Amino acid sequence: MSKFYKIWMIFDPRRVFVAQGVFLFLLAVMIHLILLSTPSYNWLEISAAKYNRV
Amino acid sequence: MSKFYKIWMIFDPRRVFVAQGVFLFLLAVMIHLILLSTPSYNWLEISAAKYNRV
Amino acid sequence: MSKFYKIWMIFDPRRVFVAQGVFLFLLAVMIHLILLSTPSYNWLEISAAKYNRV
Amino acid sequence: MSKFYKIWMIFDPRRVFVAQGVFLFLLAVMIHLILLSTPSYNWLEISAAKYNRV
Amino acid sequence: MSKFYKIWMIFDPRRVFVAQGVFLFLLAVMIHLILLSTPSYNWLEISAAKYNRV
Amino acid sequence: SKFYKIWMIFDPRRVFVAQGVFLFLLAVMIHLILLSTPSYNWLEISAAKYNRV
Amino acid sequence: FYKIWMIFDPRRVFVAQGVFLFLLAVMIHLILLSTPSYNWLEISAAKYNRV
Amino acid sequence: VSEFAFRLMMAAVIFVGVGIMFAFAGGHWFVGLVVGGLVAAFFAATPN
Amino acid sequence: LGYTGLTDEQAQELHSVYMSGLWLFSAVAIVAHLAVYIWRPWF
Amino acid sequence: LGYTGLTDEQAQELHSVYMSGLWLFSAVAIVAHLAVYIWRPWF
Amino acid sequence: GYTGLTDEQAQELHSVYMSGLWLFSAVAIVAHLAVYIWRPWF
Amino acid sequence: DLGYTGLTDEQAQELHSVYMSGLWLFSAVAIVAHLAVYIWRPWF
Amino acid sequence: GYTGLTDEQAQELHSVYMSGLWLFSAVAIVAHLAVYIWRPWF
Amino acid sequence: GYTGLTDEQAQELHSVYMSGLWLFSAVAIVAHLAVYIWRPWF
Amino acid sequence: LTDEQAQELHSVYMSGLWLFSAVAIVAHLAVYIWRPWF
Amino acid sequence: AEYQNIFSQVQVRGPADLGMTEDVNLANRSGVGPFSTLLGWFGNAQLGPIYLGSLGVLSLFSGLMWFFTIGIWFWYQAGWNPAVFLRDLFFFSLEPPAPEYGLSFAAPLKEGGLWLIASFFMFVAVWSWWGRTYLRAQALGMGKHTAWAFLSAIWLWMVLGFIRPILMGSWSEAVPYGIFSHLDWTNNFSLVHGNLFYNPFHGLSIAFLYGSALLFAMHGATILAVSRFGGERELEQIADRGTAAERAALFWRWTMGFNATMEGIHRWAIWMAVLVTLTGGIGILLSGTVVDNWYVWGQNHGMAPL
Amino acid sequence: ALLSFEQKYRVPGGTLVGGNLFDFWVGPFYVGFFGVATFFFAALGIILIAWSAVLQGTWNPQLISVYPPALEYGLGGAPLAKGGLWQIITICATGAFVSWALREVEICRKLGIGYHIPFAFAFAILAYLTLVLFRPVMMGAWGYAFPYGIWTHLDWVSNTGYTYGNFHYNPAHMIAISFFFTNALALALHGALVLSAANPEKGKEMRTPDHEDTFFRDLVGYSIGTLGIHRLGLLLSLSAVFFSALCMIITGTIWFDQWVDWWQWWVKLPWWANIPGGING
Ligand code: BCL
Ligand SMILES: CC[C@H]1c2cc3[nH]c4c(c3C)C(=O)[C@H](C(=O)OC)c4c3nc(cc4[nH]c(cc(n2)[C@@H]1C)c(C(C)=O)c4C)[C@@H](C)[C@@H]3CCC(=O)OC/C=C(\C)CCC[C@H](C)CCC[C@H](C)CCCC(C)C
Ligand SMILES: CC[C@H]1c2cc3[nH]c4c(c3C)C(=O)[C@H](C(=O)OC)c4c3nc(cc4[nH]c(cc(n2)[C@@H]1C)c(C(C)=O)c4C)[C@@H](C)[C@@H]3CCC(=O)OC/C=C(\C)CCC[C@H](C)CCC[C@H](C)CCCC(C)C
Ligand SMILES: CC(C)=CCC/C(C)=C/C=C/C(C)=C/C=C/C(C)=C/C=C/C=C(C)/C=C/C=C(\C)CC/C=C(\C)CCC=C(C)C
Ligand SMILES: CC(C)=CCC/C(C)=C/C=C/C(C)=C/C=C/C(C)=C/C=C\C=C(C)\C=C\C=C(/C)CC/C=C(\C)CCC=C(C)C
Ligand SMILES: CCCCCCCCCCCCO[C@@H]1O[C@H](CO)[C@@H](O[C@H]2O[C@H](CO)[C@@H](O)[C@H](O)[C@H]2O)[C@H](O)[C@H]1O
Ligand SMILES: CCCCCCCCCCCC[N+](C)(C)[O-]
Ligand SMILES: [Fe+3]
Repeated sequence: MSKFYKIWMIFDPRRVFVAQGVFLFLLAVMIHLILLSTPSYNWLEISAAKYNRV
Repeated sequence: MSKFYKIWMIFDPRRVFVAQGVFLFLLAVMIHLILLSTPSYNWLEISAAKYNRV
Repeated sequence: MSKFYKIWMIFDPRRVFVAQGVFLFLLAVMIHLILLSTPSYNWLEISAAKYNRV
Repeated sequence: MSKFYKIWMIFDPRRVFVAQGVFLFLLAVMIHLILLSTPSYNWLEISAAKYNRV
Repeated sequence: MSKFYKIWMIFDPRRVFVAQGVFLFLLAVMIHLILLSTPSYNWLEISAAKYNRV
Repeated sequence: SKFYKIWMIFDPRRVFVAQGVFLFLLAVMIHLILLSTPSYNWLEISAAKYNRV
Repeated sequence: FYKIWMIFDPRRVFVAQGVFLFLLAVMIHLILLSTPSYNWLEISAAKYNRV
Repeated sequence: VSEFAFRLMMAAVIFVGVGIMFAFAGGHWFVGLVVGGLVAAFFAATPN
Repeated sequence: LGYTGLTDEQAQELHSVYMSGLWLFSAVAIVAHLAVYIWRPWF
Repeated sequence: LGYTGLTDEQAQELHSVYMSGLWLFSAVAIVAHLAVYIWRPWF
Repeated sequence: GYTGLTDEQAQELHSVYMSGLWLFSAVAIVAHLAVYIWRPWF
Repeated sequence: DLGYTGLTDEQAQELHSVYMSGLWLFSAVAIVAHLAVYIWRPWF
Repeated sequence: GYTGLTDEQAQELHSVYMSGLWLFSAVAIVAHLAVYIWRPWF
Repeated sequence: GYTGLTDEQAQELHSVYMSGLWLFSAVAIVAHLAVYIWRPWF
Repeated sequence: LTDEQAQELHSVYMSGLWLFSAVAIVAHLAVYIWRPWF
Repeated sequence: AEYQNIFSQVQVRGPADLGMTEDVNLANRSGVGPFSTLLGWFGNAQLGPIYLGSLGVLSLFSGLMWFFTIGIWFWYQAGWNPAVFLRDLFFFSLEPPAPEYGLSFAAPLKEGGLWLIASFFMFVAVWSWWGRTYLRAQALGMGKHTAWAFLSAIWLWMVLGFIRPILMGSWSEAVPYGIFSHLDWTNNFSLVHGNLFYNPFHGLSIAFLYGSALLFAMHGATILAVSRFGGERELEQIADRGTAAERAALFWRWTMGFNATMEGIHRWAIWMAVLVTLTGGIGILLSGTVVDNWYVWGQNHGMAPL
Repeated sequence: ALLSFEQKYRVPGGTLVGGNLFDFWVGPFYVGFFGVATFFFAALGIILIAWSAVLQGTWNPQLISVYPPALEYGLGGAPLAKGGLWQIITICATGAFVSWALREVEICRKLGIGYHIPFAFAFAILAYLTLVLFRPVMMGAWGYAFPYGIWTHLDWVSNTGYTYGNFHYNPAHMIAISFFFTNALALALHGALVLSAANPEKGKEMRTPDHEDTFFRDLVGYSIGTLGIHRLGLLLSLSAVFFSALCMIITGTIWFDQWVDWWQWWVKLPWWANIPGGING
């Protein structure tokens, strides 16, 4: 709990930050793509049907 | 049980944490995707049918 | 009988533990997937039928 | 925080700047491509329909 | 009969134990799969028919 | 007698490994052939005898 | 015919002889099992009305 | 003939024989092929 | 057992912090499973 | 322990800055999720 | 032996491994009991 | 040591200042572009 | 003569191996009795 | 010998291997008799 | 290989072959009694 | 008989080589793995050490997620049945969206969305690996020949999966992720566009693949033939030409009238290999976009009877 | 021419046939018994191809085709206008290829090097003879061989492949394609690695084999070595050609149906033959 900082004792900060950024970016893109795949959450299609567009 | 700590005198903490993180993420993604492929547990389709969206 | 503690004299704890973890996880995953593919033990489908979710 | 400036004491500026340039270029191209692939947000087709050019 | 221990003077314990563990696991899996294939010994379908789960 | 001279030409490790592989393969083959014939398929004989099917 | 052991290596001779003799025996047994006339399991099944 | 070559011919003969016998035992040519191939590969990998 | 050049007290400290993280993760997972079960039981 | 050669104070300062970054990211994510749930609840 | 572990080291390592094995088996026993009561397979 | 890259605290702080100036410029232009697109054709 | 194990070491190793084999065989015999009482194959 | 074993070592190896063969044959004969009374193939 | 070694190996191999043939003849005769082949 | 220098007679083992330092970050280089005798009969026995950097981490995670997406789709397609998974492993397929979706990202997860997710993962993985091949050569002071030779294969990969589907206006034009299904895609691609034999750039790609096999059989045989003079040490023969390089040159000069150098043969090699995918990408990019029937095109261009 | 180092290597000897009768050079080329034979066979083959073009009625190089005899002729001779010219040209091609290999053997003997190159060429000759001699003879007709045309032998490839549905499903075809692809990949990697070691970043010193080993160990975690890569190339090419010859020798002789149906043996294995689900359930 109040002792976590010691990750930085055993893990190189550069490796941890690079891996974390890679993971966050990939996960965010995956979630956005899943949302675009679902017809009920594709915001572009939702707004097209809401405003009577092509 | 009060003596598991010496597992850290056998295994490298960095290797253990990297493998554990990868394994846990893959297991969580597998479970979430299995739930999505299940018609009664796809929360996106459940909410689409509930709110009459698609 | 109670002399099994010598097994670690012959076998490296690292390899034994890694192999045992991999084997146990793979066996558990196979058993879970066999149960899921079985229509009479698919707990998600059983709950769906029980609660009329489709 | 008011102490983010030390991220430059950890990471090489050249690598960070190149990574940002590549990431921003690819993100912008990806978003523009998705918008073009969406018929309701393809601005060339919207202008063709609006001004009766085809 | 009282001299079998000398097998260990000719066979390395590591290789013998690994080979025996692999052989035991493969034999057990084969027998379990053979029982599963026969409809009269497939315990999952036996219980499914007994309790009318399908 | 004098068969012990066989442990003058071949390595005992190889002899024992080969003989174990041989015996296991032979036993598996005979059990599988018995399971192939319905006359000596004890699972099927048990199913027929107890009306399990 | 004792010169074989100074002409041919005893290890190879014994290994080849064992392999070929075992293969010959199993092939003869399987040929017998193939033909219904001498298939002893089938003969017993017919005799005791097992099938 | 070298020891490895003799091991190779013995592996081929063992492969053929075990393949035939386990194709008969398992009721399919693939079971015999698997058993014979594994046995011959193990035999050929351990020469003098 | 000295396989990684790690002292006994350092192992105790690292295990203490690792298990603190493990129990935080497990408590969050228990709350999530409880919420899902109340929302849609799977038994 | 130590593998990357950081003192106690250095590790504490780095952890403080990383935690600040994590809290800003999580606060933005919570605001975004609340906005989406108001727009279209997924439950 | 091959690993170079002392006798007391083997004692302690096996004690801890067995404690973990017993915990895993106890959890497995409870899980199997719950499944069998819920939906028996015999 | 004080870092891996070999930058003084002052070098790093100056570089971060210039970086944040560039980031704020890019973000202001992006905000204006998003506002213009939303007024022209909203997606919500 | 290849592993270098002494007489006492070989006897100890075989004694532990035999203890394990008897434990495994006893568990298998109990399981087989349970299965036979459930569904005999003879 | 080619294997490098002594006369006594070969004698002892053959003795113990023969004892194991006799044990295996005894078990196999008991099993074959059990099968024969259960279902003769002749 | 020595001449004496070759002679001893031939002796033991011939003894094994004679035992093999003694078993084989009894087996063949028993099969013929059970089911003659012609 | 005669030693042909194809499998080593004697294996010698020493301390594992940790590699050159140069300008490589040694903290990102792992430890040496085990030694493989089975591999040592043919080449080097030593496994590792490997370099794992930022681009390495990105490439591994992206490729792992690509494989994971395809595999979990396969497991869903099997009904979570392991036996069905093994039975139909070569028959599973992750297919692109249907043609009615065009290039849009609105296709459902089971009807094209999951393929798009896997394709994004593969895109990131492959481009990260290209950057890795560039940077690993840069760290050692080497020329970037590997990176630009990999770009030639990346060109065909991009045309097959990204560029030609965009130019054709649909993601359905792209290749499915499956064993037998991408073979089916290849056959149907040839059938839809007339005959891909009559594509001149398909013919050039086949010529350069055949020539790669030709040239690298010739080069391997030549180096094994002069390995008795230390011909496999090609860098030292470039720096200090020996009788191995001279005999190798003279064999081919006396055979076919011209030869190469110990350096320029590898220029021939790199170009013959890269031209396969270099011409293949152009041939695929011209199919459907410029030529819809390659047999009629060949008829109009003197390649087939009219 | 002569190379600056050529003169000390041009010595008498190393000839299988002819002795010193043909032991000389024409320009850079070495002539022997088999060099003279190669020239005769190649010249006759090319001239007969030109005459076949005269008979066919086209001078377009891409439209010239020399067709084998019809199926009605079986394995017998055919009129020169129909398939006899093809048979003579095939004999000339076989003579030229075998004489080329034997001339290479003579040159190898003269230079004191290994016979790896003629041996590797014999594999290509064997694949060619499989396509023109062994498979047609097994099948019973010269008309199953391919014609000698730039684009008509592609027609033969297409027709032969589609006789058995999609030819991708031939398993030895799959193995041969894997070998061909792996060989092209390995050739690219080997050329690139040698060039990158010999041509570093400008101003830098030549790199050593240590740097090559280091670079592929950094990249993929394994380096096969300077000898290993050339052995690997020889075996990859020869394996690809061997499995090509095998997939064609089994096709139409022991397999007569659609190759896609062959894979149903794995699907119809007894234990998972009837499990519902998946693709084949
Ligand atoms: C009916 C079948 C069709 C046919 C339709 C096709 C189609 C369609 C194509 C070809 C193409 C090719 N065909 Mg064709 N082809 C036919 C018949 C033939 C015949 C023959 C004797 O009949 C020959 C020898 C060929 C041969 C070839 C090659 C010359 C060429 C493939 C180049 C290559 O190496 O791609 C393999 C290399 C790649 C695909 C690039 C790989 C690079 C990427 C980056 C790899 C990443 C790996 C990934 C990350 C996985 C990682 C895994 C882990 C590392 C383990 N064709 C006919 C008429 N053919 C291709 C071409 O380009 O020609 C125009 C092509 O697109
Ligand atoms: C010139 C054209 C030819 C060519 C060239 C070529 N290919 C190349 C190169 C070159 C010059 C490289 O430099 C590059 C390379 O690295 O070569 C070794 C490469 C390469 N060509 C490859 C493949 C390839 N090339 C092909 C073809 C060709 N390549 C052409 C014939 C083909 C075909 C014919 O289909 C294939 C399949 C790769 C081996 C490599 C590029 C590898 C790459 O980008 O990998 C990315 C990773 C993935 C997408 C998948 C990862 C899957 C893993 C399961 C991830 C997870 C791993 C896990 C975390 C491990 C954990 C371990 C611990 C638990 C112990
Ligand atoms: C076996 C592995 C690969 C391989 C290896 C290989 N090839 C080789 C060698 C080796 C080791 C040589 O040493 C030898 C050589 O010297 O190369 C420069 C050769 C060679 N491989 C060649 C070509 C070649 N190799 C091919 C393939 C392969 N070669 C394999 C993939 C192909 C393909 C796939 O199409 C071709 C075209 C030559 C460059 C050369 C042999 C030259 C030769 O035989 O010279 C004497 C003969 C002539 C000068 C020509 C005779 C012409 C005939 C009389 C008439 C025409 C007949 C022909 C069948 C018509 C074809 C019509 C249509 C089908 C186009
Ligand atoms: C150095 C010191 C002092 C200390 C170090 C600290 C250490 C060591 C810490 C480690 C503590 C922990 C967590 C230990 C954990 C141990 C565990 C989970 C052990 C678990 C064992 C489980 C076992 C065997 C299970 C075996 C099961 C088998 C065959 C099953 C076989 C099944 C078959 C054949 C399938 C049959 C059915 C079908 C085919 C349908
Ligand atoms: C047991 C477990 C757990 C797992 C098992 C895992 C298993 C079985 C895996 C099986 C994997 C298999 C079969 C893979 C077969 C693959 C094959 C043949 C591929 C062939 C060709 C592929 C090609 C050209 C792909 C090209 C793609 C490209 C250029 C780029 C695409 C980019 C896009 C479309 C991005 C789109 C998204 C955004 C813009 C956000
Ligand atoms: C090493 C190569 C692969 C191994 C060698 C395989 C050679 C071919 C098999 C030779 C032995 C005969 O093998 C046998 O063939 C028949 C052919 O229907 C199949 O046998 C099947 O039909 C027969 C009757 O014909 C039934 O009695 C049997 O129950 C059934 O499984 C199996 O394949 C196998 O029982
Ligand atoms: C020396 C260790 C370098 C990487 C350390 C990163 C912290 C642990 C990351 C675990 C999770 C891995 N992953 C890929 C799922 O993000
Ligand atoms: Fe080379």
